[PDB]
Amino acid sequence: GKQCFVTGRKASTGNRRSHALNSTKRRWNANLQKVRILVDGKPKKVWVSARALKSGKVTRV
Amino acid sequence: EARDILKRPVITEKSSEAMAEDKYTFDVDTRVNKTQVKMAVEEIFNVKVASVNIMNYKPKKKRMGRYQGYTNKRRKAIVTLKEGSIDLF
Amino acid sequence: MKAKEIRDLTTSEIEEQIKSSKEELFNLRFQLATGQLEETARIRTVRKTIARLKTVAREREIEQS
Amino acid sequence: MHIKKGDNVKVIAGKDKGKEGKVIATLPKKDRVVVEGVNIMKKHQKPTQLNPEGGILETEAAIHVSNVQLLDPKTNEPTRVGYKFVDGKKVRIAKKSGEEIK
RNA sequence: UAGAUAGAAAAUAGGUGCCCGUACCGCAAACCGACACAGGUAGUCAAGAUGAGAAUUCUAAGGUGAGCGAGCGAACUCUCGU
RNA sequence: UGAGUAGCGAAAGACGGGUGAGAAUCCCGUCCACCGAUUGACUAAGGUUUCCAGAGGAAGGCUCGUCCGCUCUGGGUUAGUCGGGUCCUAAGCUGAGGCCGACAGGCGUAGGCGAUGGAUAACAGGUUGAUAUUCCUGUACCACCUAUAAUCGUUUUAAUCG
RNA sequence: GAGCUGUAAGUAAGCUUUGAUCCAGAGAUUUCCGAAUGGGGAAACCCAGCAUGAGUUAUGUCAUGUUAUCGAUAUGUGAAUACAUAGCAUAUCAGAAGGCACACCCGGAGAACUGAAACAUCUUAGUACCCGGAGGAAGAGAAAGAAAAUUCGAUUCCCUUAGUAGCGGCGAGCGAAACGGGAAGAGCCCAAACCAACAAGCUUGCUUGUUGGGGUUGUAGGACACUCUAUACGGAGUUACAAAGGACGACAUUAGACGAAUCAUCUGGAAAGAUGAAUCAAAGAAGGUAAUAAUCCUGUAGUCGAAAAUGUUGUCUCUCUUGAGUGGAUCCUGAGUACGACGGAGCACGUGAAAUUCCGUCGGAAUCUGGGAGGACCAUCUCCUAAGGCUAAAUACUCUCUAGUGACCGAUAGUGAACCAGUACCGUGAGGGAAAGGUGAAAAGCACCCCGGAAGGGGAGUGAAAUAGAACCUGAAACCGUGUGCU
Ligand SMILES: [Mg+2]
Ligand SMILES: [Mg+2]
Ligand SMILES: [Mg+2]
Ligand SMILES: [Mg+2]
Ligand SMILES: [Mg+2]
Ligand SMILES: [Mg+2]
Ligand SMILES: [Mg+2]
Ligand SMILES: [Mg+2]
Ligand SMILES: [Mg+2]
Ligand SMILES: [Mg+2]
Ligand SMILES: [Mg+2]
Ligand SMILES: [Mg+2]
Ligand SMILES: [Mg+2]
Ligand SMILES: [Mg+2]
Ligand SMILES: [Mg+2]
Ligand SMILES: [Mg+2]
Ligand SMILES: [Mg+2]
Ligand SMILES: [Mg+2]
Ligand SMILES: [Mg+2]
Ligand SMILES: [Mg+2]
Ligand SMILES: [Mg+2]
Ligand SMILES: [Mg+2]
Ligand SMILES: [Mg+2]
Ligand SMILES: [Mg+2]
Ligand SMILES: [Mg+2]
Ligand SMILES: [Mg+2]
Repeated sequence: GKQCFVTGRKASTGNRRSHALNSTKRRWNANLQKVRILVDGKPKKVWVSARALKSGKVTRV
Repeated sequence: EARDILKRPVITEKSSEAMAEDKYTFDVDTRVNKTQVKMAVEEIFNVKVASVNIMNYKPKKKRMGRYQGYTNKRRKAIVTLKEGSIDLF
Repeated sequence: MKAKEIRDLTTSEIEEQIKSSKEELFNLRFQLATGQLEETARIRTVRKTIARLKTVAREREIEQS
Repeated sequence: MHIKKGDNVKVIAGKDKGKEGKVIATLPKKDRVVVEGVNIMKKHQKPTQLNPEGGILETEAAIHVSNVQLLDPKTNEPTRVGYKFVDGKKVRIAKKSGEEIK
């Protein structure tokens, strides 16, 4: 139950493929980084994707 | 609730013997405590109760034809009277 | 006692009748237990009257509310 | 059932065909009626039974309602029954004469 | 002790004290083994003679005669004595 | 069919007297035999009325059956003190928030639950066909309540609760 | 509208024309467990607090109400730590929970046996299973569409296009779509520019945040400027497009009512059959009645009926609401988005020349002289206008109700179950899971006698029949007996 707080970016399922095209299930995880940001006007440490943090869109306090 | 507490009198050989000793047997509501029974007897029959002895009887298997079932669970109370008497009949 | 007669009775009168009816029923049950009751139909007659008495009482309380 | 207790009905079917009698009893659930002197049965009765006397007992047995027809009052002929509402009350009417059966 | 508050009671007298279980089997014909089944089932008590002894043999207290029998007394098989 | 064959599941019975339509098999009696660290007496599990009395003999009972743990009818289990609860906690279980995890959910803190252990006040005799430290008789104990109380105290308190 | 107290007989006591029983609408009561919610617990039990009341001299005892968690909204207190933020306490809430229809829908996660005559790509299959969320349907939906005509104009569904075009260890196999023909149809609201008000930063510059207005697009639309039109005249509506109500009527559903017309004889236990003579039909559906009945009964065709509740629907009421042009200066028209790289997935399309579309990671536009698409890509042309939402119908399915239907079963069939069956029985449990219908028209169910302890039988009687006597219609065969002609 881990997702980006701001965007809801989350892990997705797909395949890991060999050269022989053998298929095994794998996951792609979001680059979630625990950061202190204001939630409900109060600082809170939350998991946020690096993409969301990029361009200083999310303020860290 | 006194009328609700005491369902009926018990008439049997053992019960009759107890009646000679001023002990009266009544089938009672399955959920009632002995204190409730004592107060109920005192209100209904206007007698003084020395003591109440109580016991539970399990449901008993009974068969009619091909149909198998149980009798009702019973709570039986024996009431010793310090004063007065109860005329069951 | 039919509901019409019960309706004529005051709330207190119904309450008194409920007490009186319950005592009568209790007596009948003890009589049946001792094998002294032949008129067994009386038991049911008393029961239905008590049910009627309670119904009229409830109807009044709902009307008040 | 159109036929009622105390009615005088001809027996139109069975061994007692052509016999007329009063309806002693009606059994609605069974759709059967008892008619006097009709469908007599000889029943073996034990003297050992509560009745002190015992032996074969002859009594009327129930007959199906379809086997009996009401007799017209005027002509005394078996008739089908009809109902007409008079003064807000439904009345049994003989089809043959149009008279009120009862 | 921190706290709490005018009352505390040696005695005496009187009174109050609920629910559940309680039958019966339980080294067994009633439990676990499809059986009124030579198997299995924790703990307690456990006399006398003998003896180191809860062994051994015979008895006590108490319980039991075992849910097919009657004959005959071959082979053979089993258990046993010489 | 095999076939009236194999089997009828560890063992000591005998006779007399009853009962009955019927008796090796039921009841009673005498004698005999068997166990006796036990085939005896309790008791926890477990079972769940199988317990007692009267009645019955279809089926069940490895035969029989008048008999039965079977069938029918009606009965029988009594607690302030015994075991458990209204006390305690172990392993374990659960678990507000909390931590973690595609979902479902996992983990875990405080706190709970949980005897196989700790605490905890009644004994002897008598009594029924069937219950007894439960009923009764006698003699007790424990907790609480009400009243009257020798005495003691009477607001930094010195009686008292803690 | 006369009987009635279920199956279920019987006995007893009763009830009912002063309208029982019974049937339909509405209401009352509705123990305990169970999400189970005061706490606990081995479901259906045990143990409490608080408030009020009953009882007691008082204690014990009892009754009623209330007391879970989480969320939301308030209110009050408030740590480390100044401020105040945890936190904590209280109040309120038809807030949530849990169940199910073994169906249909959308989504998460996702096999294998199998096929490929082996097998790994591939296939089985995004199937089964599991999990979440539903709804009465869901999903989809008003073109950054399909195309290439004299274009069309949301979506969904059916036919067809086609086993085509394609995909594919180019193996096994997988497999479209546009067009055309039909069902059904409906369109809308925001974001932004800009204006007004309020608040903060106090240039008290005018920049922010909130509210209201305005505005909604490709024929580019809108702001903006200007000119007409209008204060609900009209128009629209609770199915989107804003959102609650009221009155009256109609229809329907949930009990019912009336409803045509046959007699005689023969056989027989009995007539509905046979025979003869009639009758009705908006009714000759069907079932029952002592054998096969349009006319005996229950019905059928047709016609009528609702105190009450519910549903549908119409008309008022109610509510809401201006609608069009011209202009090209300026402004606005959805950004960590589109898009790209890498790694996956989805597209009939297996990475391929791979468009179109999604996810993770990283990088990362333009702005109407803009942007997207037409299967790599570029140019030209053409068609659209993404990165915000809503939206009925046509479509799917059936636990259920009402009315029906079958060249469907007829007791080893048909449901596992015609019957007290998810029972008996089996298993620690999940779970597995039977057998078993028929007296007669009517119970008239064998009075009585005889043998026997009983069972059972022989008579007698009932009945058309007992060779219909109780798992009692018929009664085959295996199999078991008794007697007998020949041997
Ligand atoms: Mg005992
Ligand atoms: Mg051992
Ligand atoms: Mg042989
Ligand atoms: Mg031999
Ligand atoms: Mg032998
Ligand atoms: Mg033996
Ligand atoms: Mg020894
Ligand atoms: Mg016995
Ligand atoms: Mg025998
Ligand atoms: Mg845990
Ligand atoms: Mg939690
Ligand atoms: Mg213990
Ligand atoms: Mg005993
Ligand atoms: Mg509870
Ligand atoms: Mg293969
Ligand atoms: Mg193969
Ligand atoms: Mg939808
Ligand atoms: Mg609306
Ligand atoms: Mg008719
Ligand atoms: Mg005729
Ligand atoms: Mg790629
Ligand atoms: Mg092209
Ligand atoms: Mg057939
Ligand atoms: Mg058959
Ligand atoms: Mg079947
Ligand atoms: Mg079957």
